[PDB]
Amino acid sequence: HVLLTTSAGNIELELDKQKAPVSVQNFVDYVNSGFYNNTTFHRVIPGFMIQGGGFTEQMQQKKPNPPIKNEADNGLRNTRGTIAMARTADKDSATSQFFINVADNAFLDHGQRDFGYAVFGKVVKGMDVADKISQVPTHDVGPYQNVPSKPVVILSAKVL
Amino acid sequence: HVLLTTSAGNIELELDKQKAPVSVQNFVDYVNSGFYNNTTFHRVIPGFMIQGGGFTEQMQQKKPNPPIKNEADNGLRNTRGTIAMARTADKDSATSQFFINVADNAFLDHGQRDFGYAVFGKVVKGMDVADKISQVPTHDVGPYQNVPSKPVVILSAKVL
Amino acid sequence: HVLLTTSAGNIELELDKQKAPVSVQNFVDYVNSGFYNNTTFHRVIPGFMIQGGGFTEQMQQKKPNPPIKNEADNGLRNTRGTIAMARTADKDSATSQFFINVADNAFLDHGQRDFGYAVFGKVVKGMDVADKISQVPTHDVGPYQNVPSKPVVILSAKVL
Amino acid sequence: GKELLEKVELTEDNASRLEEFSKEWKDASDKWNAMWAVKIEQTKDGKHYVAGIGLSMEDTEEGKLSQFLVAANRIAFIDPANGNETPMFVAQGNQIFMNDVFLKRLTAPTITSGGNPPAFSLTPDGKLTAKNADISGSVNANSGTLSNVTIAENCTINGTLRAEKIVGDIVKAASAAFPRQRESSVDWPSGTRTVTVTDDHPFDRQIVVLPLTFRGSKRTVSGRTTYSMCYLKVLMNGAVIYDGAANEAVQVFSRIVDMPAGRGNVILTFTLTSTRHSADIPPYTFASDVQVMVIKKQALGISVV
Amino acid sequence: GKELLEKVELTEDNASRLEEFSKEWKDASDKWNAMWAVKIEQTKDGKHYVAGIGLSMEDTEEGKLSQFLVAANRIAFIDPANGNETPMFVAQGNQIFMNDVFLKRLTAPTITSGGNPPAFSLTPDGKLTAKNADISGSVNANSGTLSNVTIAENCTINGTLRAEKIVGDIVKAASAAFPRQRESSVDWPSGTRTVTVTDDHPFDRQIVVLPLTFRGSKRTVSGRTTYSMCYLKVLMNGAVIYDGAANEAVQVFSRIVDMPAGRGNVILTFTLTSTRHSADIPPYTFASDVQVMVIKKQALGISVV
Amino acid sequence: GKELLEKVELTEDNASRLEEFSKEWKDASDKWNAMWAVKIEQTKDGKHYVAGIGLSMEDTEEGKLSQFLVAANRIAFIDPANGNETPMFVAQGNQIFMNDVFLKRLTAPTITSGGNPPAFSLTPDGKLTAKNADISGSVNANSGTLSNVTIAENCTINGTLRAEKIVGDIVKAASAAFPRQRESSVDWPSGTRTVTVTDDHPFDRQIVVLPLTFRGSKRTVSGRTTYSMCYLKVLMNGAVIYDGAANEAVQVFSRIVDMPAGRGNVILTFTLTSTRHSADIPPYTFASDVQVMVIKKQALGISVV
Repeated sequence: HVLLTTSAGNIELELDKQKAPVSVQNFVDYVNSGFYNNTTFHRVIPGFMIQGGGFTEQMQQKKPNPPIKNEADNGLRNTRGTIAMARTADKDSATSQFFINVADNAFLDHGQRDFGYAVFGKVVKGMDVADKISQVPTHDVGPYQNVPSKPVVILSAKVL
Repeated sequence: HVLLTTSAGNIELELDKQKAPVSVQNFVDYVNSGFYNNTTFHRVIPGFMIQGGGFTEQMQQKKPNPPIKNEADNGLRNTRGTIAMARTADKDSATSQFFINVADNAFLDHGQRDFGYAVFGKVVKGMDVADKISQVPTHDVGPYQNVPSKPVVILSAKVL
Repeated sequence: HVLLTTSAGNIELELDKQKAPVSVQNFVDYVNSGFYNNTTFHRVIPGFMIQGGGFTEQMQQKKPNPPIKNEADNGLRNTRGTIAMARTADKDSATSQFFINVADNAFLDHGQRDFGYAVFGKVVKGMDVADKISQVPTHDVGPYQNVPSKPVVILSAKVL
Repeated sequence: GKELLEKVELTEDNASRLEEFSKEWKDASDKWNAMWAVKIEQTKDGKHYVAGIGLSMEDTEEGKLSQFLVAANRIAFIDPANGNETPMFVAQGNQIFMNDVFLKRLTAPTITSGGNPPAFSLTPDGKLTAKNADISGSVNANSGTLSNVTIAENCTINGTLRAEKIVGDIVKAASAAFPRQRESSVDWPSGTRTVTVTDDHPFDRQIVVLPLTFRGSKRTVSGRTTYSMCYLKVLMNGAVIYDGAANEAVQVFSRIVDMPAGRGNVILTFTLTSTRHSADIPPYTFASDVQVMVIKKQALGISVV
Repeated sequence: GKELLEKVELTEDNASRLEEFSKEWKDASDKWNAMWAVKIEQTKDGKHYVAGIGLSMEDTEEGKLSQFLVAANRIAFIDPANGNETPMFVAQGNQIFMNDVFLKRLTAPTITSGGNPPAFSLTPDGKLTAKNADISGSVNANSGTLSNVTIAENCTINGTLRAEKIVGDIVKAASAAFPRQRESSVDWPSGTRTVTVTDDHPFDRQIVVLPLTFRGSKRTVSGRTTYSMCYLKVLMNGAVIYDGAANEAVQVFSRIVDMPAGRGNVILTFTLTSTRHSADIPPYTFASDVQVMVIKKQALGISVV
Repeated sequence: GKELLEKVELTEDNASRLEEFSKEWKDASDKWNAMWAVKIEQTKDGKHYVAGIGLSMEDTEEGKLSQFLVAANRIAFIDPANGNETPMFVAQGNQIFMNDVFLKRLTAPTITSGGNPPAFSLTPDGKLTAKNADISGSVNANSGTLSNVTIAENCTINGTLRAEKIVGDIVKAASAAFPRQRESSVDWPSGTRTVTVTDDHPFDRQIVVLPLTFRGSKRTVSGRTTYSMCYLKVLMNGAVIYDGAANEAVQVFSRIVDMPAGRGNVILTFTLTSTRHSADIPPYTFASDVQVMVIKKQALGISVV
């Protein structure tokens, strides 16, 4: 079990360790070695998802480990409250950024040559925290869009 | 008048014969000579339309006649409860597949180079059958999407 | 302060003269020297905007002055009730056509290479007139779509 | 000599061959120098790209090259394995479009529609604006406004509504006192009160008549007892539903009259008649006001008897 | 002497050089005449475009030119400044698409989707049809229908609702008269009326028992006064909440019994007993009907005491 | 001889012509061999496509051909009838896009937006995902959730609401009994009950006071009749709306007091006073509880008189 202690509240997350072993190993290694301490949810779109885990409070990127393989064919779907790994255009480019699905994102599901996004976790407690975060006002048109005006800071990440 | 006796119930269709004479002749020839007996509504999208008349229970295509010319310039529109002939990319390729409009489809109407879809019939009784059919769960991602999981079958197609 | 005395009623517009000086000068020179009398709102899309000031009662385009420079970087946004200058593909091509935002049109705001649309006015009274105009039936598919079936004529334009 | 008859004719056959070669060279050179080609130029890496069109037997300076123009309807792409030919452009009434059998993948494009304020817009970061749409399936609105939308029965309507903005009445009340007939300085109740309920509701209703107490009086003078009677008579659409006589001890009328929907107006007639003690003494009778309430008539979990 | 031995050898060496040039010409001409090129043609303006592919040493008529075919996988675009190479087409399982690193800007296109009635359509004038969509943010509907939508608490629901289509009762009513036992030609009320309210509501309720009037009578014969007694005993879930005795002056029972949600059914028992004037005279007692109303129990801005 | 001066000088002009042809050949061959061209290859059908770029006077093997690179800013398409020139690419700040005057027709493409989980996605079979949209017109939802939507008046809201989730009260009730003053072993009602209704509603209301029965008593001892009086005085905001005196026969107070919106709190004061039979005998008076019910005040189809 992992707790993200944010300025908005506490998010208990149950890790699907049996379906995505390498993703959950990578996520637990980041959360164990205080990587997500003092990191913001830099991309909040209400009705879509809230994305965090790569940028510090001043919108500056952190140093990640070398990436992990995509395990999106584990058959877990991008349902409301699940966490998928965020990645770049490359299929196996997922390093550190994740996102929580605040709604049902069927178009982010697949295991095939269109790899989609690997769900590896689920919010079991603090869905109200995610619901309050999802509705914050976001306006940083230019470099990064949908950046919360007042940053949503993860104060600490406590792993059980 | 055509009885479409399906597993869901009975659908009553008044054929707009005076505006689409060749389409309605082709449709009544298929209906008379038991073509649509034991044929599924293979493509149902709730809010759009339900499409039937080409595939048997096992998802296999039947043998149609030579196609018919498009008669979409008869000025009948794709309003809720109207049947239009389904066709392929070719504008005069409509053979046997039809669809019922479950909503108002203004973008399927035209008589022009962009021939649109020829409305030739209307559901006069058994709309509730169409609303029950329109909401069945559909998951056949791959060859044909929006295929009902448990197929809805036209048991018999009796004509007056 | 300008009157648009239409067949639907009266629309009171407060000109934002301190932020769009030459645009509001052009608009006041058109309204002063009897240009917008007997001119229709030729483009009405409910939920978007109503566009007028270019076409006479029989869909005849009028002769404008040489165009004005785009002043959309004044920081005035395309909010509900504001008038923006309507222009062609060219960024500094705005002459005489304007439109009223009947809703919040964020995609029309910009001061950049993508010049957006310059807001220079606001409906202060007669928003009910704009609401009645926005919902009229519009069907002229072909040359110009979204043309009201019964034209919304600006009978006269009176300055204060 | 022998030497004058073989190698001296060589000067003439050689001249004939030279004239033939001169003619061939004139034929070929005048067509090489008139020949236009596609000119190949180089980067400072040895890459050899097409830089434009120019005279084949010239140099230019990579400048003044007259551009690489292709005639649009003449360009097509082949697979050099099966020989399938695919034209690059398709003509649509004096407009040339790309063949669109390519054009199967767009990633982060900006798309804008025709008019000039556009109705449709797709921003490369994925903001979509439609403004003239017809959508079906799975809407999650965060803001906006519905205008002529039929909300279905299976739509959860979590949230409150005002007490007003309810078409039906659920409860109404009305009241009146009986006409008072007076003589000298004493008044007694006597007259008719008519309670009419308009049948203007889709559901059943009950007309609850709250208790109506009426009584008479008794006087004993010189051992003679005089009774002042009170009579209350209630008519429902002319039919007598109550009839009471009160001497000195009170009677109470109360009733729940049922009002079915569509059966017409219900008219309740309360008529009080008072009788004098004697030929001289005015009557001493009492009757409480008529108070009536019309309720929504629910017959569910409230059992009596 | 020298002239027959010096310039005579000129004929032989000239013949040898002519043979060498003949060999070179036959080597190069056969290469030229077998060479296919891209043919450049001209407009009537001096424009020099590519008109097709043809034999280099020919003329044609701008017709019968065998078309400008390019092999698709071989065409790429360069920047002749840095040398970056960008292919025109990308292979995807025996299908060739454009590279899509171009294709960054679309202005008033027509887009339609696969099936043949299409689910998606984008008209060039900006009309959008989705019909199989999944939207979030800022919806402004002018028509349509919701089917399984959860309307949130913070959604303004301006508009009316019917009195029906409300799950709760808000107000109910019920009534019955006491059983009447009669002898000879006179009847008096005596018996039990049981009022049961099923606990089938989520909110607190009040059982308002509208005033219930009961009285006895008094008769005096030969100076002997006989009291006809009336007793009303009301039980709430078997617990006595009222007990009254009336002789000739009336008593009135009224109460508001609280009905909390989840506590179970409330049973109110109204028991009337009438006592005779004597061993022979039947009792002369009166008791009004039992009317009861169950309300939604608001305790807010209405105070007593 | 004549041939010594007419057929021997031919070996010199022949040599001069051969040297001139040698010079021309050296000038032209070194131009041909250094020349790069677009190489035309053939399918096994005689199709003659462009296979790449290579030296003009060479063969290669259809392999090692150095690709058909074109310089991007140099390629344009012409109509060879009017001479109109249309560039293939447009520069946008070190990014090259297609000219988008083509690109007018897309059928069953895959479109995806920027970010990497994308906000926009159009599947080739017609499924659309927007997730950051601003839509207007004709929404026809089958699932989802509204969050801050203003549902308009002309939106039909077919479906039920709870009895709770209604802001107004529609009906409220409240009740109390008069204070009882007692001496020895007998008690009589005497005191004041104050009913206050807060003005916290937007609509008119009626305060229905259910019937209040009160009476006194009569006692006759040694031919002396003593009256125990009962007085009820009701004040509405200090104004006397009722004043009653009951000796032995009951009086009943009931009223429907109007409570308009915005006029302030309504205070109903029920003052009941009892008078003793004599200087010694305590009063024997009765007065039923105060029971009040506040209704939403519909004045429509409930006519009286």
